[PDB]
Parts: sequence; structure tokens; C-alpha cells
Amino acid sequence: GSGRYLLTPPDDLHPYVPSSKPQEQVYPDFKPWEHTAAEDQILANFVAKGFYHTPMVNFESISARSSVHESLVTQSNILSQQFDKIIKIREDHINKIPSNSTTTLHGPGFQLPNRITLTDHRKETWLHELSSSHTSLVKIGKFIPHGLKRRQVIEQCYLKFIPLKRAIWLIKCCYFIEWKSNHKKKRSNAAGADDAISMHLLKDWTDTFVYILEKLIFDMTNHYNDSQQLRTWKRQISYFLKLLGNCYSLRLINKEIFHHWLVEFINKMENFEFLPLSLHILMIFWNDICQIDQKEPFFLVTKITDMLLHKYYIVSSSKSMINDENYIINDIKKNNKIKLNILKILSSLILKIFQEQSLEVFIFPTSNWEIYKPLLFEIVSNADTNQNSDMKKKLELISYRNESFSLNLGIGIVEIAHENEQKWLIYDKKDHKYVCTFSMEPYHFISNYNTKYTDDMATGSNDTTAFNDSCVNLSLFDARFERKNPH
Amino acid sequence: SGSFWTSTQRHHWQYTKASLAKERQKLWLLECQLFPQGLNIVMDKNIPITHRDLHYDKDYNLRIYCYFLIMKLGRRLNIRQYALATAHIYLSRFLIKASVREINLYMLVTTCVYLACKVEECPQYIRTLVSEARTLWPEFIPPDPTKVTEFEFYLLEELESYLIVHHPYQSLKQIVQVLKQPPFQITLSSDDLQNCWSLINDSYINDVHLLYPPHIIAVACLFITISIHGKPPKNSSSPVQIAFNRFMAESLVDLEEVMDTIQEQITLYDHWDKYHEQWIKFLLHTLYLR
Amino acid sequence: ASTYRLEDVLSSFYRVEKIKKINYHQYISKAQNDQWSIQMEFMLRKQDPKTLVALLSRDLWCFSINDDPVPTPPAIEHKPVSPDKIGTFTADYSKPNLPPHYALFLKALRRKIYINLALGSHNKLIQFGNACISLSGVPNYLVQLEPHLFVNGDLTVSLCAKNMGLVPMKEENLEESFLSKHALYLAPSGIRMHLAPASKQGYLITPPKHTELLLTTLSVSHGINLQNKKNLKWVAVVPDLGHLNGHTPTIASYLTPLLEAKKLVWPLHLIFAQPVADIENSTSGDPSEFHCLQDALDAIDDFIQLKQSSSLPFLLRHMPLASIPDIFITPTPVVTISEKEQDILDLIAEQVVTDYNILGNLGIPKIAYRGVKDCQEGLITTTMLQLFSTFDRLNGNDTISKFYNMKQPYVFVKKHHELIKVKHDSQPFIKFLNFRPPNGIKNFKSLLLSSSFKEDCLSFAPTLSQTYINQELGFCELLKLTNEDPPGLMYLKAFDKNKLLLLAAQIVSYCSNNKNSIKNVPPILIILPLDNATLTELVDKANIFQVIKNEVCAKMPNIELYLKVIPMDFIRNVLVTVDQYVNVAISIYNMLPPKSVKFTHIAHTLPEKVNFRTMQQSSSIIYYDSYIHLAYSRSVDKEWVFAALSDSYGQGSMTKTWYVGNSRGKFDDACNQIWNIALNLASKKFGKICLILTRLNGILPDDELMNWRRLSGRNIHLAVVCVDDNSKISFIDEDKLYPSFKPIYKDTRFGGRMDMTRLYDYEIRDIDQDIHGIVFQHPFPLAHSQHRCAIRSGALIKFKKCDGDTVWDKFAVNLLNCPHSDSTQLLETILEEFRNLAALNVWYGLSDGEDGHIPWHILAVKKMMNTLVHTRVKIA
Amino acid sequence: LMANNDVFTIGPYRARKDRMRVSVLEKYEVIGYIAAGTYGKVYKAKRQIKPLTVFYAIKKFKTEKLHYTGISQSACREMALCRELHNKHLTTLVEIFLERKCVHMVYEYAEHDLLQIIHFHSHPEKRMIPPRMVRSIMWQLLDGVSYLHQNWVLHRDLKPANIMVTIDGCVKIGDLGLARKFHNMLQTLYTGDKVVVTIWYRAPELLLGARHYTPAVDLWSVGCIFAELIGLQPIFKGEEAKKKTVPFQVNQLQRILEVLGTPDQKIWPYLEKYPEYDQITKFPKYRDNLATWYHSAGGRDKHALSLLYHLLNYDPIKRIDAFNALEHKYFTESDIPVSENVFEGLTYKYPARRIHT
Repeated sequence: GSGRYLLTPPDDLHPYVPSSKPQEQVYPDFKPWEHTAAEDQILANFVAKGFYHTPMVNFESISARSSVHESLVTQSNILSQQFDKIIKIREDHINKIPSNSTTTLHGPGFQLPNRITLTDHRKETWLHELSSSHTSLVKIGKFIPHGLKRRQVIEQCYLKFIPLKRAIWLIKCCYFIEWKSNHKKKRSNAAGADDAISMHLLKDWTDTFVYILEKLIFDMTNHYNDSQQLRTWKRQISYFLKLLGNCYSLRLINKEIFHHWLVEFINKMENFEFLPLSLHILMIFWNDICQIDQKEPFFLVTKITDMLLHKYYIVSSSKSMINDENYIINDIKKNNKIKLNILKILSSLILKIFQEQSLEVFIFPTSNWEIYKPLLFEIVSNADTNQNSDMKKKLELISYRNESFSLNLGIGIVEIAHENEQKWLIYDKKDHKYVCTFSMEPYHFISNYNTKYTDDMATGSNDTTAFNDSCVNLSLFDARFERKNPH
Repeated sequence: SGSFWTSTQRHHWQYTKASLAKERQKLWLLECQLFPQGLNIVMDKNIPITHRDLHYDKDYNLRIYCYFLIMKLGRRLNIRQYALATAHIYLSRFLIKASVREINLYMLVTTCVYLACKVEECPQYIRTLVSEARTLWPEFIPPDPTKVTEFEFYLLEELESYLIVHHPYQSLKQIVQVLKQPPFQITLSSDDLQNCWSLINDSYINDVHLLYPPHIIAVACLFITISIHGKPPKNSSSPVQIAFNRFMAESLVDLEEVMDTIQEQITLYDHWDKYHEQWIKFLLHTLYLR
Repeated sequence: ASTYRLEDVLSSFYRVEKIKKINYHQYISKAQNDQWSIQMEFMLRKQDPKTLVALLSRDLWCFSINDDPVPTPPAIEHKPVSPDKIGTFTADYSKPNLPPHYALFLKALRRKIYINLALGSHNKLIQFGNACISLSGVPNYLVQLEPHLFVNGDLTVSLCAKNMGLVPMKEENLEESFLSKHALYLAPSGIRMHLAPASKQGYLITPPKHTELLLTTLSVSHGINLQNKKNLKWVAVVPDLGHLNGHTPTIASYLTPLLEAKKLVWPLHLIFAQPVADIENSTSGDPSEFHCLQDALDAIDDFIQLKQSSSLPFLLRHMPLASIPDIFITPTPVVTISEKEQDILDLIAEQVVTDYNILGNLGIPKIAYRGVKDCQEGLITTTMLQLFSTFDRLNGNDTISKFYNMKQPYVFVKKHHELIKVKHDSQPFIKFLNFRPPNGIKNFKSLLLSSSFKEDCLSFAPTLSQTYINQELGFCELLKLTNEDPPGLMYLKAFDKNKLLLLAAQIVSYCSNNKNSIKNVPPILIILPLDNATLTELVDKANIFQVIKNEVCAKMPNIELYLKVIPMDFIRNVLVTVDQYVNVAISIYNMLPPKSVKFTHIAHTLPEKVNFRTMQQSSSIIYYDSYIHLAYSRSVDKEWVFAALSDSYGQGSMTKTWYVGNSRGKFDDACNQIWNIALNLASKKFGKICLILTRLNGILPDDELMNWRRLSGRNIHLAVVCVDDNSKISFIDEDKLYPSFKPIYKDTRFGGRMDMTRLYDYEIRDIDQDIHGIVFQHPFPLAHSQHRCAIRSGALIKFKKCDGDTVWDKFAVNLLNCPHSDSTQLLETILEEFRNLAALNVWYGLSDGEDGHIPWHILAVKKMMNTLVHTRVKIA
Repeated sequence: LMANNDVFTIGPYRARKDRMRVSVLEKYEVIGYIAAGTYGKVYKAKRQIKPLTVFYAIKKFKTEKLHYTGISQSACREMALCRELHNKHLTTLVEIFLERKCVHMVYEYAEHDLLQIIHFHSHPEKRMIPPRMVRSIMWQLLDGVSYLHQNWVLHRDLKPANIMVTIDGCVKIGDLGLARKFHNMLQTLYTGDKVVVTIWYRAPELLLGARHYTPAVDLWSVGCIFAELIGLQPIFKGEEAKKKTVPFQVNQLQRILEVLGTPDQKIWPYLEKYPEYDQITKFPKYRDNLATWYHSAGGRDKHALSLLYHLLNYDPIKRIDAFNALEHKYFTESDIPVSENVFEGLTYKYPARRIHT
């Protein structure tokens, strides 16, 4: 037709009985005229008489005052308790989302994006499809190829300039699919062989991350001959440092192997043309290396000050060039200009080491007391006597020298007790007690896109299985629906 | 009961509670400058004067007398219930936008019965109508029917041509039709059906029809009837009650309106106790026939 | 399942007596005597220090405990003096406003306790005024003994330990390095004073022969007579008369001298100092600019380059320690306003009141009362057991009447296109559930405006705009000009008049270009990076935005731009997750011109018990329908007035600040405007409506009470409430069994069990937002202002997520004026509303997950009066 | 004790109402009296302030043709029904205005009626209407009467006078003169009206005096409308008639018999229960000439014949309702589409209304 008819439908309205067959259920306060059998029987049997319907109940038009008399005192609490039971039945059955899953603490639905057997052509174009800034999210999230090694994922991520959130989504998706696959292929389930697999996976990804960082920092000197490649390389190192920090703050990298590799990497280097970037990498995690509040405890602090004093000595020894193989090696002015900067950086870092550690254990077991630190501490603060007295106690300790009348208040003030780091617990609403710490590994919280709820609501009845899909079951918050007959 | 949704009742009247309170406050600020004097009430000379709000406003005390006088004129004239219900709706929709200390109440009642009987297709001629209004009240009504029909003209002016109104009785018939189904398989006795019909007939007092759809009022009166029949060991026995609880829950007719309607019925049957014909009838007598 | 052992939770009230009668004599100051009362009080105290005595300005009040008769003073050799009125009372006085004999018995008991405690010790402890600070620096805090008498006759003392920085100074501090940045205080009174300039001697002079008599008076009051000490250093002081009358000076600009009254001499052994707390930028992240990665790229570029009777007002009066501020910072910036233009202060309050902790609480941290664990060992137990009958603390079961766990309120959120309720403990999952706001979208266009480091804000602005678009919160089509600038950015330098004028000309040329469009598409906002998260640069960025708005508005009206600030560290820290910018995005969504509609509000669920209101019982009970909450506060110096107004579900929010100044016409104007906005929100609801105004920080003085009693009437029913945040009363919890997160925190294996995932009906219940309500058995004294106690005290209490005996956080509510009868029902209703208003405070950007016990408008008022009193104002 | 015509009544409430009103001289203005209704006059209303000229219409129900006669049933039912019924195919009632004596409704002014179309085709050039236009107008009018049917309101008035059209060709069935809501008939139809829709378009149930006429009388009226539009003459151009409360229309029954044929007990099941069925027995016994009468018209056979069979059937059980008539092999099978705009391809202005200035 041209314009739509007048079928007089309701707008969005719940019928009186949703269990009924869908075409003979009467909507509330809603009745259009329809030709039927009783109407024509009335017309056939009621000509020449006139038809009108007297009402059903006899004795209409009478107030119910002497009919329901004592509806106030004796008979209100029964109404209150019956309406309480109706309200409780409503909130507990009709609106509460049921978690119909007995496996894990996700919602029903929430499948991982399915792996497809892809060759290098369609994957090669798909990684270029991710790299733009205008593409959709659903169509890309509907599929992801498999066999993607971590070297290739991180390599094409920092090489093709993928945006940060999509890169974190891709890395978390590879994390989760590898964890689910390796938890599938497990023959024996003993106490300890179903938990250490996660720590194994985390250590492995930390290993390949520090491998790729070492590869890029050495690729600097293994490529530098073109200023268009250097202009690309600067945003390359900046983007990879941004991605490494965003993965390190999300607990996707085992923080104690990475710091030990970092102190090994600043200790092992011998050419000074990697120092200003590697020291900046050190200064980034400086708030987490030296802030740990032979000996296992505070080992990186003493290792880092021994390494930094050794690097100070080796820098203050000679010239900045290490090859001495090509001609016109050194003009002295740019050489001293470069060396003064690295000396300033190491001086400020040793100054913050000496300001930081209240334990102050600088016992040197390898090289006993070579002196460079008074030459540092003469410069700052204009002879502040606290560092001076600590330096005299330092020269006593680490140099290995050879051989109240009645004011008792008793008020006993309390001290700050450290709180633990697990906010989220779980309430057992049956026995009424807390039970266990809710903690998923941080490769579980993925923003899920592979859904199937692109259809309409009220598809049949109780289609919450394709509704509760996310990376938490909705019944862990008492997620109540809200639906009313509107006015 | 053609279709209450996308009707005129759901659109241009039937406002929420805050809008009704705001319109009543505008009515109060309209009548404030009309007479700050009050009322000279005399019986034993005795002349005290009320403040503007002690009573004879639209709070509670005369509404029961208003419904009683409408029903008395109804069963005197012997017309059916739908006409008196529509007359009560016109009465409330006129007294919302106009005061009662300036309008003769008995002519307004006869005018509303006249207009509702004319518009709901059961007509009553003006001769027998004003003769019954004279033979029941020999005062407060002129013999001229022209004054009654000029009241009819201004009543059509005030409620601006929104005459037809859906009733809770049709939705009650639909609910008692749908309760005869294999999901529930219940039916009330005819005395409790008359009790529910009487509660719907009684709920036209107390200012509820200007807020909620009528099926909520039908469900509220039917719930009061069923839960007051069921009890006169286990708590929620007599499974007519159980099937009605599952019907009210499983159908998504919402709560928090039925709660207000039941609480309003309770406060109406509370206010019916402290009610007497004497003071309000004498107040009408000294407000018109001084 | 609240199986809390109510016995053995230790309170802070030590029960000291048991009173069924207390007698008093009042001697009026008849016929204007020649300081007869002032003489005879110390002449009475010289006999014995056990007497109970106090004095109004010249009137005398002698008191006596349960049985023993009141003392009579030593009169003349013939006695014509008779007492003016005899009487007695009990433990049931007029509670909501104290009669002026109980407020004198409390002062007499406190003075007796401090004098006896000073005399019993080895002359090492004086009364500072509601305190007892040692002359040596052994405790380095203020111990505060506060007496109180309950309603059944249980005379208790409460102990407090305020950790202020009051350090005694000596002769080797009278130089510029100490006197330049300290605030001095006279020790046995509590007045503040500055040292008079020297007399060519070096800031100390010899005592005159008269005023040494004052030292003899120190043997009779405060009991610290150092007459035997062979050395005593005297100094010349001058106090500020305004602080003698309660008017503390302007806390924004402290340490400034003012006119004098007369010089005075004072022993240097008892003059205390308060230190100026300082503020720096940051640490640990290279403030000398090597954390800048472009410095590293510069160094590798250089390597590339190289590869080729004058003291009795000071010996009698006292200051109640609420009239001295906790902290006062050093730089003290200046803002400017007009006599009609109050815009910059409301701007700073608007953009500091709804940012989580990304501003960082830019000033100095708080000085709170540390909780006492026990006091069994020392000397004050000996002096109390010598002075009084008994000394032992009240258990939990004697003071706590009603202890119960509060519910968890719900909140509205839109999942796909349904509108579902959800528990309020699910804020950080807001990205991982695709939650979207129910009240529609708000849209803007953004313009970052940086001048420090362009290479990081270039990476910051598109990802913030993309995480604002990528959740359905409107379209932030970021701004774009003609030239080579990447969109939504203008890398300037030297923020000044000419460049801001040219930028305003550029923006007004853009607005003249885009002429024909809808009204709601163009609101724009400017994001400014704070180079240092402090106050001195926040006020300067507010000044820069006000200059931009002034130059834009006069060239074109009806354009509406806004200000958002972000710290530079949060831009250039590479540890900032992209799961965190989401919160920052919500902190733009609560500033767009639909201001009083925010992310979510309380769900308004069905009740638990129906309880149809029939015939009453017929007393004057009301059963209200819609409450309205309001929180106003006034600073310690009497200038600033802060206010926040909220519905019972957190709907009609207003937050405002008024700089009244020294005057008292602007104060009445602001107290009228508060009631104006309250009635403007009150003209929206049903009726039978009861507004609840809550005065912060304990003290409710008489001028505000005169204002609120003048303004109120039959338009609305008020209910005054006094609110206390800091734990002055400190219930210390000591049990191991009831709160069932303690077995899981003790060893992480005690409960430790599997979920049994066929019973799978659980809920993730985040601790720090599981508040427990307490209604006390008896009224409590307010933490300040000893002129009015309360009725029906209660508290919200939040545990600490740890194992063992520690103090718990609390929020004390004290009802002062109930409109109807049955005030306990009103208190429980106030607590059940306050729990919802406390749970709302995370969804609004008011704070992070650090205080789920404080309601949101009181926390907004506390943040404003914590971080906004320090700026000093000039009127031009 | 008795009352007179001077007691306290509505009097003060007049004054508080009569200071602030709005008149027909204020919101609109008059242009010219178009003589449509003799019982109630119709006028044209210029809007009072590309050109957007006068397009309003006033009906002014001055029934005196004095002192305040009340509202009539024909005005009360119209004011009850037209204010709340609303569709694309109905005249939109803009406002009611209540003057010193009577009522003034203002609807939208229409371009022409169907009677003006038949009078344009009444010149003896005989521009027979193209079947596309008449089938699109038939579809639109049947959808309008469908909306009027399904909301439980009868329509006992259907003449080509009070059916309008406009620019953009939208049919509006614009007169609810004798409509009523038949959900709860407290008094039956024969006790409330006793006469029905006009003589040239009534139904055989009404012509045989049925007292419970069903809602299919509008369908008979619509079939008479379509037969009029296909023959350019009213199909039963009847002859009017003179203790019996009916004049029986004794010639109209002869006309409708000799066009359509006689009934019996096999095409009408319960005609024996009628009041005056024997009064039908006093006519001759014609067979039909329905197909012949359609044959004396344009050659658009085989699909209007079945529709005119089904609509013009005096079997009121087996008559065809609106939504089951909006698919009857006329709008699904097409050679040019049935649109909403009926004036596509036809490019002439059927001239404007005769305004007596």
C-alpha cells in the first residue's frame, strides 16, 4: 500500500498472560472491534426487539460502607503481608536475571572470538585493516586468525602503528586464547598442575617482551644512517614505551623478572650511545624499583647503586667513543658537552638514592671503597650537615676499618595498620558469610564484541542467555530488569 | 473501552500528582484575593469566622456528601451507573478548576447528570430532570430550566470538550474474562463480584481517577476483594488467592500505583467515620440561603 | 546475620563517677565590685586545688558533687556576703540547648582536671585550653580531656589526641629562619601573638619587679610554678585582640602583623609555635627535565652528530582550640572579584568538587585525631583514681543501643537498550559491561590548550576523544582550525594577553563561520594542563580561562565555553592505563550545560515492608513523603560559606560557594539565597516535605541559628543536624569473629573455599562500601562548641579491610531539632537516606573508593572547605 | 421555602470567566459564507495576523434559525467524537469557541468535495473518471472508514457532499454528524434515533426498519458511493415518501429491488423475524441487471464487478468489512499504483468552491 493501515496496535505493552499462544492474548485496557460469531448471532436473534445489555451484577450503584465495614483495624495487616508476598515474588522471579551457567564466573554467552584457518594474504590485509582509525569494532571483532606468535604480534603492532586500546584488546585476546588452549590440553589435574600454567604463561610473555625491547634498542645502532628512518624510529621507541607501560600497569607482565633483566641490561652495556634512552627507561620504573619497602630483600636497590657508581666511574674515566676505528675521531667540545649531561643524570640519580634509602646499607663486597661520592655531595645543598654526618657514619661503616622524670602519660596511641590489596570479596547469600576473594587474572577482562544480541528484545520469553554475555555474570550484582506497563 | 492508549484521557487530562498539586495551589492563589472575609455562620448572636482553610475547601469533608447526593439523584431518576460515574468525573474536573464557595452545588450536580446522560447515549429530558431536582430539593433550584442549561453551556466551556472517558468496569469485565483460562482456572462468587463492583463504584471519591489508568483501579479493587474474601495451618492458603498472586505478578501491571490506590481506599474508609451531614448541610445553607 | 559480640568493643569514654544529684551556689556580681570575684576565686583555690569553681566575666559559680557541701570563700573579718541563689539539678536538663549552669559545671570540671593533672606531674604540663601539652617535646601532640554527663548520671571523660605540630621554642630560635614561617601562641591561654621588635638586646629583656607577681599567680592556677628555677628567659609579646573575641584572623594570609594593644612580658619557657606546612611540585620523576624523552632523543641526536594587673585577661580567658586552624600553606595566591561578579571562585569550586583524586588533594593532608588504644599504664589513671571514684572505660554494650548492617542500594544503568538496576559496587567494571547512561547523551567539542610538551598531548587528546565517543556518551567532534595544527590543540608558549586575544579572535571567527546550526551541538570546553598539581597554578589557569571568556563574550554573546583541568603528570606518565581515562571521561559528562543531570541516580525500588498507614496508635506523627538534604558550612575564619543541595535520590544537585568577607550583610544574603535555592527545589515535589540542613564541623553558633530561625516557618519543616567526620570519639574495635572478611584476611586460607558452582546465586560485594549503622542509647556531646548537646546520636561506621584490633572509620550524626515527636524514627530514616547518598559518591566524580561512609554533599562541602579557604581575595 | 428565578447560581463564576476570553474576531476573521449546511452555517476563516492564504472553515451552530436553547444531540455527539478521533483521513478539529449564544467549531478548509467532482463531470463532455483515480480514492476512503470502524464508533452519514479532498489528494471523510460509540448501549439504537442516514444512501436493513442495525451499513453506503462514482448518477436515486412512525420509503425499496433483485430465505436467513417483512411482498419479482448496469459504463470489468457484488449485498451476516475489503483484487493487482496523492497525472484544477461573498 501507500500509507500503513490502522490496525490499532499497542505501543510497547505487556499482555495479561505472556504464557499464552501469541495471537489470543488480551492486552490490558485495549479492545478493537472485530467481526466474530456472537455478534452475528446477536444480530440474527435480536432484530425487531432492540438489543441492550443490562449489567452482570445485580444491585449496582451502592457504596460498600456497610458491605466491607472493618477494613481498617482488623484487616489491614493481611493486605500488607499479601502485597509484600506479591512484591517479593515479582522482584525475585520476574525481573532478576538468572545466571544459567555452572562452569565459570562469566555470563552465559561470552564466547571468545573464533579462530579461523587463515593464510598470509587475508591476515596481511586484516592487520592493515586494524591499523586505521575509522574502521568498525563489531566486524573486526567477529574473527581473528590463529597461529599468531607473540614476536609477530608485538612486531607488527609496533611496526604498523596500531592504536593503544585495540592493541591491548589484541594482546589480551591472544593471552586468553592461549590460556584456554593450554588449559584444555592438560592430561593430569593434580593440586598445583592446574594453577602454575598461568604463571608459566605470564613468565613467557614477560620474556618475549624484554626480548623485543632489547631487539629495538640494538636496532637503533644497527640501522642509523638515514634521517627519515630516524624520524620514524623516534615515534617507534615512544610508541613501544607507551605500550610497554600500558601493559606493565595492567599486571600483564611479571614485574620481578623484568626488573632483574633491567638491572642486568644497564649493568652489561659498554657503549655509551645507548645510555640516555636506557637511563630514561630506568627513570620510568624508578618509582617501583627503589621503592621496595646476598639478601633477597632490597636487593635491586644495592645492586642499582653499585651499578650506578660503577657507570659513573667508567663514564668519568675516558672519552665517549668506543670504536676508534674511523678517522677524525674526536673534537673535544661536543665530547665534553655529551659527557657532562650523562654525569649530571647519574649524579642526580645517586643523590636520590642517598635521599631515599633509610636502611642505608652500601656495603661493597666487590670493590672496597673507591671514592667519588664526596665530590658529588659537595655540590648540592651547600653543605647540609645531615648528609655530611651520614657520610661520616658511612666512612665508618662501609670502609671496613681494621681493628624522663615522671612524664609517663601512658596514653598508648594506635598505629596505622596496613590494609590488604583485595577489595572484591564474595558474599554467600545462603549461609550469610563472606567466603572467598574474587580475582580473575587480568587477561580475563576483555571488552567483548563477539555477541549475538543484534536482534530485538522480547524474542519469545526469557532470552537472557544471549543477554548476560560479558566478562562477569550479571547475577553477581543482582542485575534486576525493569519493565512496567507505562502510563 | 476502544483504546485507552492514544486516547484523549491519557493526553490532555490525567496529569501526575505534582501537576495536580500545582494546579490546586494555583486555584488557592486564585481564590485568595476573592474573599479574605470568610463565612458568617450563625446558630445558637453567634458569629465566628473561619480562616481560609479550616474547611469547606476541596480536601475531604464534602466529597462524600457530593457522591451521596449524585447517587441519590441517580437512583431517584433511575439511570444506570455509567452515567453517574461520568457525572462524577465531570464534577471533579470542574471543581479542580473552579471553587465551590461561588457555585451552587445542587445545580452543578443536576447539570453534570444531565450532560453525562446526554453524552453517554441515555438521554433525559430537561422537564423530568428539573422536576426531580425540584421534588427532591424544593430549595436551591430555580423553576427555569434555562439557568440549568446555561450552567450546561459553561460546564461545556470549562472542561474544554473532552467528554468521553473510559471506565474501570470494562477492564474489570476483561480481567474476569481472562481469569477463566487454563493458566488460572478461577472464578469468583457472584457476591464478591458485586463487592468488587461496589468498591469500583466507591472509588470515584478521593481523587484517584485523574492520575492512574483505570485497569490499575480495577486490579486494586479486585485485589482488595479477593484478599478480604480469601482468609474469611498455612499462610497463603485458598489457592484462588495463589492464582491471583501469580496473575498480578506474572502480568506486568506495575506496582507502586496499586499501593497508592489501596492506601487511598484505606484513607477513604478512615475519613468516612468522622463524617456528618449536619455541619456540611448547615454550611451549604448558610453559604447560599443566608 | 549480625552476630556481633556487642561486649568488648572498646569505646573512648572512661566512666569516672555516678551522679544522682549535683548542687550549686551562684554568687552574682552585685553592685560592680572592685574585682572581688576575680580576687576571691584564686584566694579560694589557694586553700585546696580540689574545689569546683568557675566564673563568668564577673559572676561566681561554686559547685559541689553528690553529697559534700559547697565551699564558702574566705570573706572579710565581718561577713556581709550571702549567696545569691542556691540550687541543685540532675542528669535530665534541657538537652537541645544547655542551660547556663551545666555549661559552667563542665568548664569547672575541666579546669579542675587540668589543674590537678598539672600539679600531680613534675611541673611539665600546662593547660593550652582544652588541651595539656608538655613543655618538653616528649609526646608532640595535644592530649584533650573532655568531661560530659550522660542522661542516667554517668559522668564520663573522653580522651582525644590531636597530632598538631605544636613545638616549644627557646632562645635559640629568635632569628628570621624560625620567626618568619611559624605562628606563635601564648601557652596557658591559647591566644596567638607576634614578638615585638627588639630593644637593642637581641629579643629578650629582664623582667620588671612588678610582673614577677604574675608567677606567684601561676602557683594557684595551672600549677606550674617555676619560682625555684634559677634561669628564666623573658620576652616582649603583643597579641591580637580579635583572637581574644573569637575572631581568628584571615587563614588565607596568615603570619601577617596587625595593630597592637600594649606590650607584655612573658616567660619564653611557655610560648609555642605552629609550623607552616609547605608544598612542592613532586619527586621521584625528574623535575630537572630528564624524564622528558625528548632530552634522551636530544642526547642521541648529539651522539649522531659526533659520529662524523596587666596579665589577668591572659591568665583567665581561654580559647576552645576550634578557633585555631589545623594547617595553613605558604605561597597563598591572590584571586580578584567585583562587588557583583562572583565567577572565579564558583569556577574553581566547580572544577575541584567533581574530580576524583586526579587533582591529588593539592594542598596539605589532614590533621586528624589518632585513636587511643588503651591508657592503663601511665599517670592520668593515677590522678583520676586519686581525684574521683572510679576510672574504667565504657563497653560497647552500655553506649550502643541499635547496631545493624545497612543494605546495598541500587542504581540505574542502560545495558544494551534495556534500563536495568544494578548494585552500586560495580563502578570500575563500567567499561567491561558496556554500561551507558540512562539519561541520554550530552555532546560538545573539545580544544586542548597546552604549552609545555606538544608531543604527548598530541597523543593524549584523540584517545580521550575516542574513549568518550566509544561509549555512547555523545559525540565530541574535536575542534579544527585552518592551519597545520592537529585538531583539538593549540601549542602556544608564554600564556599572556596578546596570544589569548588572538586565540579568542580565532575562536570567534570559527563561531562566525559556523552560523546556522542547532543550539545543543556547540558547547565547547578548554582543557588546561596543570604543570604542578598545586593551588597556585590552578588559580592561574582559572584566571587564564576567565580572560579568554571575557574576551570572547564581549565580541560575541550566547557562546558558552567551559573549563576542565588535567594535571600534566597524568598526561605524560606512561603508566596511565587506558582503563582509567574512562573515569576522566565521566568527569566531563558531569560538567556539560545540563548540569544537574548526571551519570546515574538511585533506582527508587519497591519497599521491603508495605505497612499501610491506617489510624495511628493519634499523636503528631507526620509520615513524610519526600526529604531534601542540604549541607552548608562556614570556615574557621568567618568569611567563606559553602553549600550543596541534593534530593533524597541525588537528583537536583547544586554546589556553590560565597566569599562573604569581613562583613555581615553578605552573610545574611548568602543564608537567604541558600533557603531560596532550597525552596526552589522544594516547589517540585508532592507535599509533607521536610528539609534537613546539616551543619559541618560540629559547631553550630548563634548567628546562623538566628538566621535559620528567622527564615523558617510553616512553608517547610526543618530538622537541624550536626555532622562530625573526624574521629574525636574513637571506638576501637577488638574482636576476631564477626566481620567475615577478617578470617579471609588473616591467612587467605581460613574460609578459602570453592564457590560450589551449582548454588550459583552470589554477589561481588566490594568492601569499603559496606556501611554499618549505629544508634546510640544516649545523646552525645558535640565535638566542638560546648554550649549545646544533642538528642538521639547515631553513626555510620565503615570497617578497615584488615585483620585484628584497629580503629574503624565513622561518621557521626547528631539530631538537634526534630519537627515531630518520635525522634528515633527520624534518626533511622536520616541514616537510611545517608547511606544512599554515601553510595552515590563514586558514580559522581567526587572521590575515588576511599570513603563510602560520608554522604556525597557533605563530602563536596568538605572538599571545598579543605581546598578553597587558602586563597586570599582582593575586591576591585 | 421554595425557590424563584433569583437564587444564588452560576452568576459570580460568569464574571471571573467573562473578563478574559478569546473571540472569533480575534484569533481568525471571516471571508465569505459558503452555503453548505442549512441547519448549521459554514463560513471561511482567514488567519488573523508561499503566500499561505485562507485555509480554515467555521461551523457556527446557531440552531434558532433568543434565550439559550441547550446543546442538541447532533452537536453533543459531534463535539464528543471529533475532538478525540484523529487520523490522516479525518478533518482535524482545531478549536471550539463558545460565543454569547452558541458553538463555533473550526476545522481545516478543503479544496472540493466528491459532489463537485460529479458536477464537474456533469457537463455534457462526459469526462468519465479514470479507474486509477477512483480506485485510489476508494482505497483511501475505505481506510478512513476502517479507522472509524475499529475504534467502536458507527457512522450513519455517508454522502458525496460531506466527503472532501484537498491539494496533495488526501481524502478526508469530514463530517461526524450522526456518529455514536456503540461499546455499551445503555439504550438501544431504535429507542435513541428512530431514523438514520439520508434517503439516497440508506441500507436495506434500515429500509426494512431493523432495530439492531449492525456496523455494515457504512459498507453499503460506501458501495453506493462507488456505484455513484462509476455511473455518474446516484445508483438508487430514490423517491421520497410521505400512525406508523415510518413512511416506509415504499418507492426506494422498489428501486433497490428492480436494480438488484429480490431476496428470499436463501440469500437472507432471518428476514422473517423483521417487523414488516410482509410489506416487501407487495412488489414484483425482478431477477437482477447488476452486470448489465456495470456494462452500461466504462470498460474496466472483472474486478469492480466482484467488489460491487460484495458491497451491495443485503445479507448483513455475509457483508464484507473494511480490512477484508482493502485487499479484494483491486489494489494488489495493479497497472498503475494506488497512492495517497490521487491527483498524479491528472493535471487540472477542479475549480474552487462557490463562495457567496
